Amino acid sequence: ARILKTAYTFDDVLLVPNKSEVLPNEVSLKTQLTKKIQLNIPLMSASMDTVTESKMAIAMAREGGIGIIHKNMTIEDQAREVDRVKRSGGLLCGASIGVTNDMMERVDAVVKAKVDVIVLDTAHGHSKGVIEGVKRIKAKYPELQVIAGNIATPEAVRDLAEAGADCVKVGIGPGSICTTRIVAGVGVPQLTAVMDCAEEGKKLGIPVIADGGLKYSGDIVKALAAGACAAMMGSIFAGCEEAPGAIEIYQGRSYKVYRGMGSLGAMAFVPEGVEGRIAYKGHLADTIYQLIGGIKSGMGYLGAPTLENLYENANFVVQTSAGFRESHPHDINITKEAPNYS
Amino acid sequence: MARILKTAYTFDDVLLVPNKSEVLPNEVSLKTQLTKKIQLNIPLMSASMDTVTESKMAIAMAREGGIGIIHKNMTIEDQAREVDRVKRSGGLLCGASIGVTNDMMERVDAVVKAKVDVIVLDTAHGHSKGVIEGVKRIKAKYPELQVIAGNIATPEAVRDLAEAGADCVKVGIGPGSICTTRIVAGVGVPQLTAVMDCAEEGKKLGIPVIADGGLKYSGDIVKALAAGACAAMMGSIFAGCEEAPGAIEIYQGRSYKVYRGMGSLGAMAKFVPEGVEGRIAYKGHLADTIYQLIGGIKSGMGYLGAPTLENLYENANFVVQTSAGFRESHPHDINITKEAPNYS
Amino acid sequence: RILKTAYTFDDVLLVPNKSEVLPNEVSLKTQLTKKIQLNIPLMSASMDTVTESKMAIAMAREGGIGIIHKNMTIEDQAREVDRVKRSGGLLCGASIGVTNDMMERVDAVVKAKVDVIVLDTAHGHSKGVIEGVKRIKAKYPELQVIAGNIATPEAVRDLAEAGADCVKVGIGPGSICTTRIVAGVGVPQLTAVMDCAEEGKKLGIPVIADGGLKYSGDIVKALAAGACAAMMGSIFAGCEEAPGAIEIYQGRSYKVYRGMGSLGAMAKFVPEGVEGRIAYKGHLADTIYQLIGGIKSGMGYLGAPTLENLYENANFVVQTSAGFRESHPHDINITKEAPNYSV
Amino acid sequence: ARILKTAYTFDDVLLVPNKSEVLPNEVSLKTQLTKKIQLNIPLMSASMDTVTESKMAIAMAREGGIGIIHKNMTIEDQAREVDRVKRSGGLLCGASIGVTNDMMERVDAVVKAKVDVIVLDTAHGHSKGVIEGVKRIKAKYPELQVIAGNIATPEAVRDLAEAGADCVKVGIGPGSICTTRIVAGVGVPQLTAVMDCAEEGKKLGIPVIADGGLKYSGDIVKALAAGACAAMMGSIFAGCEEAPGAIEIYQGRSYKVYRGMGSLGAMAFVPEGVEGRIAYKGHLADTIYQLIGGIKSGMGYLGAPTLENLYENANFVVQTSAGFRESHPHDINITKEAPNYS
Ligand SMILES: C[C@@H](Oc1cc[n+]([O-])c2ccccc12)c1cn(-c2ccc(Cl)cc2)nn1
Ligand SMILES: C[C@@H](Oc1cc[n+]([O-])c2ccccc12)c1cn(-c2ccc(Cl)cc2)nn1
Ligand SMILES: C[C@@H](Oc1cc[n+]([O-])c2ccccc12)c1cn(-c2ccc(Cl)cc2)nn1
Ligand SMILES: C[C@@H](Oc1cc[n+]([O-])c2ccccc12)c1cn(-c2ccc(Cl)cc2)nn1
Ligand SMILES: O=c1[nH]cnc2c1ncn2[C@@H]1O[C@H](COP(=O)(O)O)[C@@H](O)[C@H]1O
Ligand SMILES: O=c1[nH]cnc2c1ncn2[C@@H]1O[C@H](COP(=O)(O)O)[C@@H](O)[C@H]1O
Ligand SMILES: O=c1[nH]cnc2c1ncn2[C@@H]1O[C@H](COP(=O)(O)O)[C@@H](O)[C@H]1O
Ligand SMILES: O=c1[nH]cnc2c1ncn2[C@@H]1O[C@H](COP(=O)(O)O)[C@@H](O)[C@H]1O
Repeated sequence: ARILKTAYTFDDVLLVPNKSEVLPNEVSLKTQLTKKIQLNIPLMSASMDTVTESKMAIAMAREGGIGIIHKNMTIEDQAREVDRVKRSGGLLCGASIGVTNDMMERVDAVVKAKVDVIVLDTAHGHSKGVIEGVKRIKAKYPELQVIAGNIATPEAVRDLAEAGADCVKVGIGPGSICTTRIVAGVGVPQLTAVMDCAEEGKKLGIPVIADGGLKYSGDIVKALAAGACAAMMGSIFAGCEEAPGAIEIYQGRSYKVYRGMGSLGAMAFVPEGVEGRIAYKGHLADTIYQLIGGIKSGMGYLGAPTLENLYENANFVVQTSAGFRESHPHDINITKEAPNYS
Repeated sequence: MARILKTAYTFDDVLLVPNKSEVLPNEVSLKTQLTKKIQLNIPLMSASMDTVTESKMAIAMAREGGIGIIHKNMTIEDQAREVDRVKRSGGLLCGASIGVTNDMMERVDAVVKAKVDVIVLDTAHGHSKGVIEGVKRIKAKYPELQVIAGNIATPEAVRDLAEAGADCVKVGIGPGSICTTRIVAGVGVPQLTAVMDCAEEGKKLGIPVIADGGLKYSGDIVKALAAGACAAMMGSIFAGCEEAPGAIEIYQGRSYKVYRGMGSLGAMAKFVPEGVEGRIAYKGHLADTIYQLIGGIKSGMGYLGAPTLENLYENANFVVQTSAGFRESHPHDINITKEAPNYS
Repeated sequence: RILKTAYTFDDVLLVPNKSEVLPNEVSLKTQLTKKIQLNIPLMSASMDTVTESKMAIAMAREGGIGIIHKNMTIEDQAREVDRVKRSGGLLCGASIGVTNDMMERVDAVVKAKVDVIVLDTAHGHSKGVIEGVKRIKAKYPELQVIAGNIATPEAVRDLAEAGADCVKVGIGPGSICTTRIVAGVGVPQLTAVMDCAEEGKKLGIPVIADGGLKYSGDIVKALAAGACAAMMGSIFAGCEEAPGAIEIYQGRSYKVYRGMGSLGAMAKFVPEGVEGRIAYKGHLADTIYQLIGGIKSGMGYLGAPTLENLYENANFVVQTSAGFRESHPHDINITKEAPNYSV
Repeated sequence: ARILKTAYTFDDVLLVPNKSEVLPNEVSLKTQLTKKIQLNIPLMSASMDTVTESKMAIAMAREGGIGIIHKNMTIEDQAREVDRVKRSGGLLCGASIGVTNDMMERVDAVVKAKVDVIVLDTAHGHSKGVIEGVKRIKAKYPELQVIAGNIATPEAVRDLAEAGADCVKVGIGPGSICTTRIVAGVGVPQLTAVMDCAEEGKKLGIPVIADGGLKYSGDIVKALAAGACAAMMGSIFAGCEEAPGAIEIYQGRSYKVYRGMGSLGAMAFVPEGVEGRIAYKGHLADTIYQLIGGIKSGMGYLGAPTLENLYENANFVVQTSAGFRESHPHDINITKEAPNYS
């Protein structure tokens, strides 16, 4: 037992403005998901059964990003959804794999469906199972892009890079539907965990991904400046028409079902997630336009023409509970709906 | 002079950091040494309050691998009969509460004859003369008897109680969900920091520590254990269970059980109170509640790559979280529409 | 030019000590000044909604002392003081403003046999207070004078040299205060009392903790911080011995309570206080019984037979906002009302 | 990517009372807006469309400070507003200029109408556009007084001072209607933001304007004690009757529309501000009277007869959230309304 440090999340921190020569319209958002794979926008959608299936992956890829088809469907149906995505336009497609007995069975299936990236995700990425699971997959298909998750420590990044992972997913406990930190007392405040594993990722030359904890466009900006190659989201996308689950109406307003993959309903081990509903946002292209527009804005403040240039010249400052109340709209009664704020 | 020492944390303040794991949750073991003789299977205890643990809860707790401490608010006669009812119920572990009183020996006499397994000498201020001389007096008449002394919050207290002959120390001044000691007396050390300190001084003297109070989740236990505690004691968590002495009241179709502190006005009426009196939601049976606690503990231990509790304490690293992180930890920005068995 | 982080009572917690003494074995005798002794270290605020004759008579019997407010006629204040004094040798205090007729107001209450005088202005570390205390101690060398309010140990020196026998500490910690908000000035009360007490010990002058004391536990902290006595208005404001008839609002009972720098009380300066209602606490004796019990309990925890030993042995600990949540009752719907804890 | 330090705001700190030979009435609140322009009170109405126009500018100047006519109108109309203020008894007047294609000819027109001060306010003053812009204005009108903003860092003060700016506006994200820190992640908590810029402005000889995040009169004192020469408020003034817009009744209570210059309404796209309604203050003169009462009283505590004596001898102290709770009134049911607290 030893208390090492104080760790921070996104709303603990703020990016200090830099001398700018670029405006939000000239900066680029292209990023390298892995060595082979690059994205025109650094956004991914979460490998969950209430966020991403065929229709969502196609939309995300059509916006320059990429989606990860979840793993709560039968093997036959998983390669089939991958098939639908790759067929229409030859877009980027991701498949979620679990450390199971029929692991190589799915991996063999979606590889046949010409998937771009296998991402195997678990609750505990720094484990004996996932490591050898990566080696097993990477042995059969050496050129296949593997993304392993989830971890929260730089030591974990080392062993996954050693195992053969071409990318890493960072974040234990920061999910909006997550209860891991509550029912297991385990996790690292996302921001600290990200820049800890991102810096360790730069040294070995592997990209890391921030997963969960993002509410606004400004949080993604902080994640990127912390060294993250991309950001994966669930709640921001779950209320979009391209997301699975029908529309439910309660008290006049429209909703979509959203739940963790470790909640009681999804696993149909004690639950490490909850189930609820999220506000229906409309079409994805309208949400992404705001997210992209917000990122370009922040990078313009920090005078970064590229995402590489952002990580190098970004400085963080820590705010308190007082500073956090100042950072949000205050002392006014909001009467008109903003497209990027509550 | 008045000295400001340091910042002290609780369980909501901190987070454990995932280690490399060769271990799955369904594989770890939660065995512990409550004392040198007594070895619990699961590291859970039930509080010795009149709204948590009578013979019913004690039998249920012992059956699940834990232990129950029968409260002392009843008569010496009525308590010995309670302890007995647990002991002759199938070789189960049982404990009884005592206080620094005049009939302290008469009560210890009664429960020792009821073949009680452990003795809990729990008071408001465990680091006092009355508790120290009390333990020495009990031990003088009953050497082989196992004694737990409380409540403490300092390493200095551990040494004095260990010097007196305590077999285990109970740590916690103010973490109680029904407690108002920190509010009316201004005295108390935030539980996590207090647990760590007493654990450390406890290891060196070869005497285990009990984490009492401040826990409302499974993660709180994982932090309590990783901080060097052998067992965690809970009242609020088990008070909602059907094996609790409280009767099932109903408010607006929802069912509740009454829960009060032993220093609350009602509990003392049997006045300057250091506790409050209220009601909590009815949970159901204990074994269903415990099954959720163990599943959370075993899940957390799988994260720190610990097969045993001793391996957890040795290989545990804590990270301090801000309030901003605390909000991120709990499920946020979602209207939860289905009740989870282990979160509310 | 940011010095440090300063704490209030809620930021801090007292660490238990080895104790060979029980809560009812401890003594609350204290030293208000060199010559004035209190059986309990509690004083009632000199406000128009808190302390007049009836309150001061009640505080004195219970062991403490009451300070009659100066928001009235010089004749009246001496009339109030006389009522308290002739009631059987009870300690009585009279607050004095720093005004043109400062002395004339004083002369009246020393004739009515007042025991202590307090010179309370919004800023006790100024020219008026300092030369004021000297003007008073010149005519009355034997009269016990309390000056305030201050928040710096530098101000303790300035007032101790002036001739003040005691200093009152607290800038903007009051329940009705807005000084920290409208002026931006003030020092968190635990830090303020700790600093001024230490410098007070070096000079041999008692300090008074004034404002921001919601609970009996807060009093234990201030006493452990070095304060000779605590002063509160919010606590005693609802009591029946306090000025003001009972207002019935929404079926419940209240008394009016307001700052002396509020628009209501000051009837050119901008308001530095608010005006409000506080629940009717019944009689005074009930409330102080709880307070004394809370103080006596905390001293039992810290192994303190006297208030002196308390200060010498006190260890403090800073708690985060998370510890503050587990300090108060949590995870329970409280039904029965606590006579010493409320929400 | 590294964390710099803890940046505080006004709710984070407290001023410590010094010895005082001066009563609040005996203090002077005069300042230097630039080296050439002086104010009798360090107050300044914000340059937004819903707070300051000719009615407000005259009202502000009549009370002691300046009002700055917003730039959300035609060049002709703005030159006429400046005209309405100047001919109205030779009062101090401020126009507002942005980095735009018609920027120069706009500056030409307001200079013609004898505007006393130009403010070049953009979302990001530490940029190529603003630096080049200030260069041009001083080139054409060497003696014209120009303020530039907004900034948050010392380096930006130097860069603006180098370009000939007579004064700089400090504040990235502290506004009451602001959503910049939320959408971009960019910002510096106003107190240390002002303090660091003020310290470096006093090394060069350039004043700084504490902008935004000022709720109370005490917050203005803290700003002045940190080194700021003047404070700028929109939220405090948008509710007065001299402000633009008609009064609104919602609950039988009077309100006025307050919107950010980067909100959907003001722009006519990605917004950086919100729109809403503020409570109706009434007449500005009675509002200013309360703010002057707070500043002079705060200086009375600090024994400051002047604003420079204030800065020279001002010690700050950080309070926690427990201290913040103690600062505001507590445990009381406020029956009657105070003029300076709500
Ligand atoms: C209950 C369920 O929870 C989850 C199920 C699925 N996902 O993706 C999860 C992600 C993060 C946290 C928990 C998740 C689950 C948890 N575990 C699990 C728990 C602990 C460990 Cl060490 C290894 C695996 N295996 N299944
Ligand atoms: C959305 C809008 O925001 C604003 C528009 C106008 N004003 O005056 C603003 C003042 C403070 C903060 C934001 C403001 C706006 C922002 N930007 C903008 C933002 C960043 C950069 Cl690097 C360059 C330009 N261009 N227009
Ligand atoms: C008010 C009541 O509170 C309690 C009464 C009974 N028990 O078991 C308690 C346990 C923990 C905390 C408080 C308890 C009580 C407190 N004390 C007490 C308080 C301080 C000291 Cl030093 C010694 C005894 N004596 N009775
Ligand atoms: C508004 C009113 O406030 C008060 C007026 C009267 N009293 O006794 C007060 C006591 C404590 C706090 C404020 C008080 C008041 C404040 N001041 C005042 C303010 C600042 C200074 Cl430096 C000196 C005096 N003059 N009148
Ligand atoms: O059942 C769960 N428990 C904990 N974390 C989960 C669960 N399901 C998904 N997650 C994680 O949470 C992320 C989404 O979080 P959000 O975008 O903040 O809503 C996913 O991409 C996963 O990494
Ligand atoms: O009246 C009281 N005052 C203070 N602490 C109490 C009182 N009654 C019980 N406790 C403690 O609070 C613990 C229960 O903690 P909980 O699980 O948070 O309710 C018990 O095991 C006791 O140690
Ligand atoms: O109008 C005021 N402004 C600021 N402080 C005040 C005012 N009136 C009284 N006080 C102080 O507040 C103390 C009581 O504070 P409370 O006990 O927290 O209500 C009094 O003893 C005075 O020192
Ligand atoms: O759309 C906007 N976004 C962010 N800040 C703004 C916007 N419009 C005006 N501001 C700034 O916010 C300040 C007002 O702060 P307030 O008094 O706290 O409302 C103005 O002086 C501007 O400098």
